[PDB]
Amino acid sequence: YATVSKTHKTVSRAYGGSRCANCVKERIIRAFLIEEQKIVKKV
Amino acid sequence: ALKVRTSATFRLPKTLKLARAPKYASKAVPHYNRLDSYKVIEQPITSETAMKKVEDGNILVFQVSMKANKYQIKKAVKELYEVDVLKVNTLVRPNGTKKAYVRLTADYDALDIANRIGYI
Amino acid sequence: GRVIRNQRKGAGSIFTSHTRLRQGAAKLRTLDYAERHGYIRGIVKQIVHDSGRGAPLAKVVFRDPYKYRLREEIFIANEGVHTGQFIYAGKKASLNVGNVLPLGSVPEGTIVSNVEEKPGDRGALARASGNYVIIIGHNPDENKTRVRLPSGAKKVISSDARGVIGVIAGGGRVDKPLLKAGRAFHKYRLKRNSWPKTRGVAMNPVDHPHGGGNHQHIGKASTISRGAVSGQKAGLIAARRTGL
Amino acid sequence: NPLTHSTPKNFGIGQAVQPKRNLSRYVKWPEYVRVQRQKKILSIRLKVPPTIAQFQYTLDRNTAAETFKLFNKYRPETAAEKKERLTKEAAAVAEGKSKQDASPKPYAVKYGLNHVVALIENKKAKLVLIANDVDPIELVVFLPALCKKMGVPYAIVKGKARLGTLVNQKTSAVAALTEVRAEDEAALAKLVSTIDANFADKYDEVKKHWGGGILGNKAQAKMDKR
RNA sequence: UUGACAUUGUGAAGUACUUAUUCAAUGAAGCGGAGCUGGAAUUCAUUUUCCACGUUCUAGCAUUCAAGGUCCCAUUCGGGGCUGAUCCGGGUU
RNA sequence: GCUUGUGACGGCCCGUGAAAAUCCACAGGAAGGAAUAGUUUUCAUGCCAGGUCGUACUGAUAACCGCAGCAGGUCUCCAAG
RNA sequence: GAUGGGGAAGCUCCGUUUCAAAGGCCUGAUUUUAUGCAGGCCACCAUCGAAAGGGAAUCCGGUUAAGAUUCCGGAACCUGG
Ligand SMILES: [Cl-]
Ligand SMILES: [Mg+2]
Ligand SMILES: [Mg+2]
Ligand SMILES: [Mg+2]
Ligand SMILES: [Mg+2]
Ligand SMILES: [Mg+2]
Ligand SMILES: [Mg+2]
Ligand SMILES: [Mg+2]
Ligand SMILES: [Mg+2]
Ligand SMILES: [Mg+2]
Repeated sequence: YATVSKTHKTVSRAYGGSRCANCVKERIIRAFLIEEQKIVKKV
Repeated sequence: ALKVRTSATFRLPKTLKLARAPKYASKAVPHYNRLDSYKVIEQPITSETAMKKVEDGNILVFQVSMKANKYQIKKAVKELYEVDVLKVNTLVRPNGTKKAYVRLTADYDALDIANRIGYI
Repeated sequence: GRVIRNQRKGAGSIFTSHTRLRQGAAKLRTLDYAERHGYIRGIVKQIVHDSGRGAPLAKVVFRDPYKYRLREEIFIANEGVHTGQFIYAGKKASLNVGNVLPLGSVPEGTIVSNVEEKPGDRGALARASGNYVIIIGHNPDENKTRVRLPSGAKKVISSDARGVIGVIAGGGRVDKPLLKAGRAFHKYRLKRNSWPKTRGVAMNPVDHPHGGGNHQHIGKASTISRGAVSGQKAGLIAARRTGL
Repeated sequence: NPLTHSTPKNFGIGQAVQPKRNLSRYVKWPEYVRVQRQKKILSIRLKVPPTIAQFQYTLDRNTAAETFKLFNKYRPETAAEKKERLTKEAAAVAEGKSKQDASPKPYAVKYGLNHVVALIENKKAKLVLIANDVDPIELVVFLPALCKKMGVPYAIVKGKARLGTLVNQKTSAVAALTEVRAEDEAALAKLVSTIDANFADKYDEVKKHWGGGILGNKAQAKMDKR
């Protein structure tokens, strides 16, 4: 992997070469919904 | 007050270290070069098999010191004979001596250098 | 005679434990500020098999209170604990399966496992599969708690000793017969070199106190006193009674 | 103003990582430091016999300051100053046929444990200063009783290093005055009366009182609430 | 294994303490006391006391001496105090 | 069809079947950078160097061990009709 | 299997991160000279142990009485700079 270009080792998205698309989708949905729930729990 | 210590671990403090200033020399006479050019190259090898490489392969065969590596052999050949070296291959013979295959560049001929040294 | 078999095990040459495939020592978290004041939440990442241990192990990851990083712990999983479950450990934790609480914060009759003998030793009691500890009473003065052990013994433990709510998973393992010598071989292959076992009466007198004779018999009482020395303690040691 | 925002951090249990605080109380010190502080504790937790406990009382700041002012007027001659005396004495008696008495009689503080003890036994010391910091305490533990029996006023002063400064040494551990110039005689008499009221006159009752027995901070709070 | 003596001190009465010794853990992190805030609570003059004092639908995220507030530098690209984050004792528990 | 490699699956366990060096990606945003000019050596091309020791042959009814040129013993790969 | 420590009259024994003040690469500071001096980072704390485990990178043709994936011819690749 130290001899090939970076384009071979990543995907143009957050968490490109680490997590798949579905897991990234769940991370974004979970992050948004929980933070919204925290606001209504504060009030 | 007291110094604020954010870490509970105590470590050895760094102190000044002085360099040596001896009152007398360790040996007072440096040794001369232990491997000069005349020690790296011992003598050419003049067997029938070695003579064919001189005529055909443009290769000079030498017996060299057991302590010499490929860097030293290349440097010695250039200084002793005023030639250019393409690459050096070495081996340790069954009798305990080291043999070096020295191939010269195309600008030089191994045949005319060999008879200039004196062996054929 | 010569050194008998049970004397040779203390040298620990070929009788050491086989620990290549072990997942790691199963311990609770180190008792820190969060445990004794409030609670800290952990996440179960996976439940894995451990060689040489009947009960499964649970991998729980906590956040480091004083540094930006993650800390991983190896717990003995209780029944009902699943991957992705939040685990709460501390003084102010709730009474739910998998939560770690001190014995003084649970009511009488609570079922607990991986119980600390003393606060901070990270679990000593009720660790084998299917075993548990029952809380039977409390002594608010002098900070003591009475518990019932799997062997039936009653013990008095400090109320600051921690325990895990539930029962160790993997119960009912010993109810299936091994059914052949091969299965016993593979069982002890991952534990230690104690199988097979040769009977002492089948040996020679030089080898075992039960050895020798024109018939295969013991010759003297098999009940041995507590004061006997090494090389004599073969049979039933300090038996209060024998027979069915 | 409209670009900066207030984002307070929650430092509660299970919240954001704790900030860097002062942990000097919890520092794991080297062994020599820990043995140094625990020996100090051990010497006060246990009962102290009166022979040793009498050294906890030291001269107060005002009286000690007055004492050192008088002792500083009788510094021993330095090595450099001794050079001038010898070259002057040599040029005086050797050539001038003198009687080796061309120099005035010196006045200096007497020091040295063996020397001072001999002076006390001969009733020659007018005032003796005793250091309370001598680690092999047996070297100085009997001096208050010896001074009391011989009738020589004594004071337990704070600092063996301080006594060394007035004798051009690192440490002296004892000092004494035998002869004082007439112009300073009245000053010495004021110090003797003040010093006697603190050590010599209280010797009888101090010998009957034990020291030590002090509990730790946590033990003291536990003992109060019981 | 059992007894005696030594290690071996301190307080009381007809068991109590701590300091020696012993056990255990933490790359010795939050111990002890007090002061704040509220809660329960009944006051027989005021608090005679106790509890609590940022985190629990969710397999997300949490790091740059911390943003903010305030006070200085001699203004430049920045820097240094206090507070944020209560005091006191240095007995790591 | 044979030998072998590999893929997706299925059966089995009170047995669930190494470790570390090493390499990469992501999260984070400390710094560093443009207008008469700079950064990219994870895009292409071009330049230099890569030491030291082993390397022949037998591997067995004659090159190893059994007193030996001993019907004994001694790990493994390739496999035609 | 050393060290720090603790045993043993002693040859030596225990122990391997242990009741230890156990160490160095990113730079900034300096154009007296070489690195003293400022923040922060990291505490992992010797070493030995596989020619069948892990592991950066080469192939074909030709050549000798006896060597070759090592020599010759041609064609590639990796690491460091
Ligand atoms: Cl046996
Ligand atoms: Mg070679
Ligand atoms: Mg038999
Ligand atoms: Mg027998
Ligand atoms: Mg018998
Ligand atoms: Mg060969
Ligand atoms: Mg042979
Ligand atoms: Mg050893
Ligand atoms: Mg090695
Ligand atoms: Mg060949």
